[PDB]
Amino acid sequence: MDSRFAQLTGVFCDDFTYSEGSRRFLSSYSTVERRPGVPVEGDCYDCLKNKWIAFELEGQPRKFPKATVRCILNNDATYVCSEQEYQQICKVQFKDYLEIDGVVKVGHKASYDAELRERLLELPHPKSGPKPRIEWVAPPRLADISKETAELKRQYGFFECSKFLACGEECGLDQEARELILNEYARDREFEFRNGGWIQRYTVASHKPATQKILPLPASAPLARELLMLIARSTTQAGKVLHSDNTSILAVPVMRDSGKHSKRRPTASTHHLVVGLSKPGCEHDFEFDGYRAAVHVMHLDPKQSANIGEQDFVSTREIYKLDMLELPPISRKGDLDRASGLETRWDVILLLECLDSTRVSQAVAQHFNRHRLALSVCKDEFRKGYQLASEIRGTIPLSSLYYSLCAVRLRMTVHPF
Amino acid sequence: SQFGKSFKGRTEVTITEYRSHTVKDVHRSLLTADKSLRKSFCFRNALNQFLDKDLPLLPIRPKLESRVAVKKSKLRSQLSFRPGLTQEEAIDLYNKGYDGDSVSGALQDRVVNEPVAYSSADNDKFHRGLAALGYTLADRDTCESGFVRAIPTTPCGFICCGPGSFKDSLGFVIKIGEFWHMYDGFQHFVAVEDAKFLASKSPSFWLAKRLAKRLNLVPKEDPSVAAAECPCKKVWEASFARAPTALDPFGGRAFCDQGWVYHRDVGYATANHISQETLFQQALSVRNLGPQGSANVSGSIHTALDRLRAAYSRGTPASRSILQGLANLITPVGENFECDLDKRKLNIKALRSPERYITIEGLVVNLDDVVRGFYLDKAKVTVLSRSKWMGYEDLPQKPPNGTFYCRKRKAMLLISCSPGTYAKKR
Amino acid sequence: MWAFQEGVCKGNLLSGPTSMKAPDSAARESIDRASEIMTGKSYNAVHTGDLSKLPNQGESPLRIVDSDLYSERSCCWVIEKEGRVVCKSTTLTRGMTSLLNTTKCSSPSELICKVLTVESLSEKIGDTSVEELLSHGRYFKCALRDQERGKPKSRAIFLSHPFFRLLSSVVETHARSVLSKVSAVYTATASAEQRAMMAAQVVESRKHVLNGDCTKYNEAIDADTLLKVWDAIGMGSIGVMLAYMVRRKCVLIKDTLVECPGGMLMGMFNATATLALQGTTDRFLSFSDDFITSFNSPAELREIEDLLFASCHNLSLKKSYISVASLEINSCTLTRDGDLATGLGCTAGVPFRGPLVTLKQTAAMLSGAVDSGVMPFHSAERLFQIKQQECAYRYNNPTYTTRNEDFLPTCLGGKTVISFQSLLTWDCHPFWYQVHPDGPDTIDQKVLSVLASKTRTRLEALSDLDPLVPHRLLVSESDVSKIRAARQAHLKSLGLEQPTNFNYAIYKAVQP
RNA sequence: GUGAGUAAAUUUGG
RNA sequence: AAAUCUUUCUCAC
Ligand SMILES: [Zn+2]
Ligand SMILES: [Zn+2]
Ligand SMILES: [Zn+2]
Repeated sequence: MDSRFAQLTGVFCDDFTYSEGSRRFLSSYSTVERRPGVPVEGDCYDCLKNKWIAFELEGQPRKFPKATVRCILNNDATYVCSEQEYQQICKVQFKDYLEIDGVVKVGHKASYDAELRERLLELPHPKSGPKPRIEWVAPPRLADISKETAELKRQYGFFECSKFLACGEECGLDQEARELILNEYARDREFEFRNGGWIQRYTVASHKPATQKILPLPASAPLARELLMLIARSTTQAGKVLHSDNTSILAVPVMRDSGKHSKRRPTASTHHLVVGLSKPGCEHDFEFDGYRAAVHVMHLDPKQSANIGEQDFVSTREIYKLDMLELPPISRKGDLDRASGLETRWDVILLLECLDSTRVSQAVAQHFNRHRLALSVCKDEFRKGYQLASEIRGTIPLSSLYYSLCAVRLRMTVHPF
Repeated sequence: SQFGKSFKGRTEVTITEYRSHTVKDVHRSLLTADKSLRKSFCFRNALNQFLDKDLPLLPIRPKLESRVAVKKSKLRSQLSFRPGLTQEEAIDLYNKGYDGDSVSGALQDRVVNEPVAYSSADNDKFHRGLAALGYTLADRDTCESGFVRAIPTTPCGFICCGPGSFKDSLGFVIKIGEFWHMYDGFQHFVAVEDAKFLASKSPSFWLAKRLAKRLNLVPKEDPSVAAAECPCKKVWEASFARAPTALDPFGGRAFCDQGWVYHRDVGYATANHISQETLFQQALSVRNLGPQGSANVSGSIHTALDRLRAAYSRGTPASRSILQGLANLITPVGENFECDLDKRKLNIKALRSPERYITIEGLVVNLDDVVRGFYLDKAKVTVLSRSKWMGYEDLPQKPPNGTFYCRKRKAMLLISCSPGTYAKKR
Repeated sequence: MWAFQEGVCKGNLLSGPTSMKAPDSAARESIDRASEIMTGKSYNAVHTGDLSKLPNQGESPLRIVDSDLYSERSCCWVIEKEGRVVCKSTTLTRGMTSLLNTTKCSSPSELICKVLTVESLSEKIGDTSVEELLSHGRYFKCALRDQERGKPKSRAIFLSHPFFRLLSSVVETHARSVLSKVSAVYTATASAEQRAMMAAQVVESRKHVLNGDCTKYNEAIDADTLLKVWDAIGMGSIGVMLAYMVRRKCVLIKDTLVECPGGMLMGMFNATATLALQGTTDRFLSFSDDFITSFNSPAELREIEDLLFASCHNLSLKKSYISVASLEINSCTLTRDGDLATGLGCTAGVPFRGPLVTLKQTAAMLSGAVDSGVMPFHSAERLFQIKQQECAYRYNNPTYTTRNEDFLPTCLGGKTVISFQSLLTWDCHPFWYQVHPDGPDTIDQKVLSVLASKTRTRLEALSDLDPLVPHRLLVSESDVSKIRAARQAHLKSLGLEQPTNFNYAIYKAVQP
């Protein structure tokens, strides 16, 4: 069955009728004339004689059952067929010469081929370029990772507090106190109040990035699951304080202040300012009615909020724990400290990975996996795989990268491979 | 008048385009899955409806119970072959008022590859996620079990479980002249391929269905099909040797040139026909039995046959027999393929390359090494390091494939193409 | 935590990065890198290998797979209203339909035959010419792809004209065929694990393994290299037209058209780019920018480097390395004896996306893990129980369920914490069948699909077609109406309403 | 550019 | 105001 004969077949079946009304010849290429549920065995089917008819050119056999009647279209204008009636029908129907278009090959050369080749010749071509010189050396040592971490620390430094990371621990306030503090902080920030919800209004932007510094690690993250669940809930429940068993947050839509006619409800692209509470003792302290708490904010877009809120802290922790070596105690700045370090800080690191929507820790992990499997690497280039600071921007991703590098260094220190 | 708008300027369009234009548009909701499920309590209402209406109507599936002992092994690609509806079945279902699209969707045979590192004694296939525990696809008659086993435990005096003649439950399909004779014991039928159909008097015959599946042809009814000679009775009453080999993916075992034995109950192979330890035994079994179409080859079959022919031009008789067996293994039955490596034209291009590799069912074989006598006579050793590696066993006297530590040379060795892994004369 | 894993670990447990950034910056960076490479200062985009041994496919009939030309994925449609070129993002189906409408043609095969048959570039093929087709096919639109683990900066992808896609389909199909015919070990259609296993077998005879990656793969494959390969395999005028459009490609960024004469834009010609290397030597098991070659001595390593350079396969010095105890390709790592490297490997976590769909996805992931040697079965059982507990914490509120029957999951109000082994071996209440990886779709999936669907003027339906009718046949409005009427009449003669839904699994279950 | 209002994400997750 | 060309709702002339 070839579509090249389709039209030809249509000419063969030309208002031919049998049984006083019923169409005689049914074309296999016609979707209406086809008989449903009947496999095709020729170009067309004759119902009067119950026979399959196939059209062929001279010396060009077609793969049809031998029982199918072949109408040979001779090179000279002439039609031969074993059945006389079909031969006569071919003679009368094919009065106008119906030349079957030949088969086009993939290597067909069009008439415009030379012109297009000349056009390509006239267009620019690349230059050869230099052949790189590759030196294969041992993978980076602990000193290189320490140097990378030290360079990051020198470049960016540290914040005084953990900011939103501190929200992974309890703020030491009851639900009513937490709600009061969040609402009064929103009021003190001059957030607009409308329809029982808080909105943050903005007019102009400096069009420059926010300050970037490394976050010191809190002691632990007991509320990681609660915090992630609250962030997940805040995706659509924004403007009002959301409560969990042990903590609460406030997601405030960030919308432009056009003037009298300004946006009043969030849309798909509206960003959120997530406000959380932690224990006081930093510059973000807020006091109201004797209740004190550090209020820390985080600016997210809808995709970031969804990605953060969809993560499973407990399952990831267990899966990592399945085949984990002993985790050493570490200090506030991710340094090995047996005397006063805390192992629970590792959980905090995991929480940070959940908060980091850029997941630069994944890139660090892939490069470290290559490092551990490698016998030789390119000189001065493999080391230039942990320098991912230029790929990210923000306090959270920068801290995540720094603590991923710290984890690599700690692994190279306490469990050499 | 949507036709004149969607396809303005054209009166006719293909069914593909029309169907693609009638696909219901789906919008990517920005909300999370949780919020979408909460919206209007849609998931709550769906759960209520399911528990009240749909759940009682769900048929109860049988519980998997058959297990075999397994051991950890190399990572392998387990192939699960789920067959599609036959053309006759699909036609009947469509004529009965079933959805045409759904019937069309199930018309294609499907093969799925899944990585597993677990092997049983009989190279059984395992259910999804239960390879470690040993749950097998196969379900436990003694003759039915012995037919599918390479080495039957108890011979029964018939071809199914050892050398012997044909039993009532066994049928065979053979090729004589330009006809396919199918003999079951009660009925005898003859089939021929016209263009793309297998025309036979009784296409519904089970042996006819098996033959159509093997040849990859659409069954068809043709009362005007007859053959001159028919030794099927003598073949039925004669005894043939039973080669030790698992059933081919089609569920049959070869017994003569272009002849296959089928068991009525054993539908499809439930165990890996081709494996690292059995590849060359399978190749030797079908040395001169013609094309089998039992092993899939990565890439082009024509290129694989060219490489096999090139390796065939130089080699000892044993290597030639092995190469012919491989060619028969990879060549489909009844198609225009010159699998015989004695009349196939030698391709000068194939000799240009230094190494001749063929990938049969995920097994990469260097035919040059086969010619030199590696997979059967002597193993190949490559030194990886001069330092001992932790967790690696010492080198055995006749090592199989794998990484070992040799204290004689105090080095880490990687053994490949080991006769202890491919020949395994035991 | 990934740093302290005893075995290999890619750190895939968390989801991939997300970004709402516009794609202008990434596309601009890619175009700048391509322009830099064109100057021949950083990498090599001049192919000097010998492809004269590739078989010529020029005599093969010109066949086009219509299905690949229609889809809901995005594409760029170009319009010339008042001398200005306007590029719009539409669906591939709509773009192809518009192309076929402008050039009156029943099917894409007819269109390509007409294009190849005209005697002049200015000859009309309807409301257009080959010259206009080539002019419009060089315009691309930019977009962003995210959720790729290990890529904090989301990558830039490009939507092409329907004509460009039409020619690309043919050239790529024939390149894949030539790869299957010429490649030492065919891998274009294999998965990551199959490629890794084949590579482990292949590199078993050499001491050292080069786990290599290519950098700037898309920006280094020049139109000249593509034309070289296509001429070697005999694509005739189709290859010339495609190379011409590639060389003159322009990308619409924001509101400005930027010329990118250097390299290609994305992995459009993956098979052709792979053939650019495979056609010069048989020493590499590779597809696209990933190869697993092996060597025995430093001279062989230098030879490998020269072969890579000559084929515009610039080695990535950042990520490529040499190993002796393992081999990694397509992120799959194996020992030299074929075993899967111990550790979590590429195991990925399951995010919360529904009470039951989450459990089903976790079951599928754990089944994959236990089928390999990633973890023992008891670990999978414990992890499944933990996941059930987490789902109970998350989804056990009135907004998701109001039931209390015991057989339900604890996350839907029940008291049943199913065992992984019991679930896998169909040893559970039927309500749990949907949770089986091979079971039916869960309630969550159906609800989400219904929500997605439920959101002008519809063409008359062409469903419930005879399964034997080829989809390449032509139908008009009258034919569609007649087919629908005939099928409805046949159904009525059976005393049937709209056709009964057919489920292959249910039908097979009833078969015995 | 002017004016006007406030279908969509809050209903409903501890 | 912040992870800073993103936080850009609708209708009418
Ligand atoms: Zn603070
Ligand atoms: Zn028996
Ligand atoms: Zn006979």
